[PDB]
Amino acid sequence: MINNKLIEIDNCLSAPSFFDFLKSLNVDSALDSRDEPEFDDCWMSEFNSLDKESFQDDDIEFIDSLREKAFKYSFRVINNAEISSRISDDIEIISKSFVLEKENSWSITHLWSSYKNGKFPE
Amino acid sequence: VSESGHHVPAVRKSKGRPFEVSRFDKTRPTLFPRGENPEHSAWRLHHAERDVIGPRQGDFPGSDKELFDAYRKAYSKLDDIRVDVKSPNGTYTLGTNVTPSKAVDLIEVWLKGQGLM
Repeated sequence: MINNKLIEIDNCLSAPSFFDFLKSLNVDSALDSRDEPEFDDCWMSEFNSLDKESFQDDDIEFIDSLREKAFKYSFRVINNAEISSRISDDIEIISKSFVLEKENSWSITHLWSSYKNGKFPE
Repeated sequence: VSESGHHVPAVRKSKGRPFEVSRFDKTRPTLFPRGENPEHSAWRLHHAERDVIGPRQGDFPGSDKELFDAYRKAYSKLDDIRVDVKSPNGTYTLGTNVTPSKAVDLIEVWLKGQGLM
C-alpha cells in the first residue's frame, strides 16, 4: 500500500496556488545560497543517509509521481528548470523521510516546512 | 534577459571546473525547450539527468570528460525533444530547434572557443 503520508503530500502539492509564491523568488540568489556549503552539505547528508535505506516499490513508484507533480506544477509558475528540478529533488527526500518516520528531520522541518509556508528552501 | 534555468553542464556541477559558471553571467548559453508542452520536455530532461548525474545538489563525482559523457548518456534517447541553445542576454545563439544531444556538442564547441575547457 502507498504510505498515507505520501497521499498527504500529494494533497498539498495539488492544492490550488501551492507554488504561486515562486513569483516572488529571487532565483539566482536562492540557488547561489543552496550551492554554498552550509545548505549543500546538509542536503547531501540527508540524501546520502536516505540512499542507504530500503523502500517499498509502491512507495518509490508513488514518489516518482510526486516528483513529476512537484516539477510540473512549479514549472507552470515561473518556467525555471533548475528551480523545478530542485523542488522535485526536495520532494524526493521529503517523501522518503516521511516514510521512514524520521524525527528531527531537516528534510521535513526545513525543506517541507518551507514549502508549506510559501517559501523556496535555501 | 530571458531565462530557462537549464545550464548544461549544470551550474552546481561545473563549480571549480574550467567551465564553471556564475549565475550573474547571462552570456553563457542555456537550453530552452521548444514545442508544445515544454514542461514535459523539461521534466524528461530533469529525470534523465537525475538518473545519470544524480541530485542537483552536490559535486559530480567524476572528471570533466565523465561529466560531458553523462549528459550525452542522459540525452541519448531524447532525440524527439527540441531545444534552442542561446545566451539569456541574447549575445550568442548556438542552435535553434536542436536535439539535447546536439546541444551538448554545441556547448562543448563554444566553451572550447572561449578557452574554458
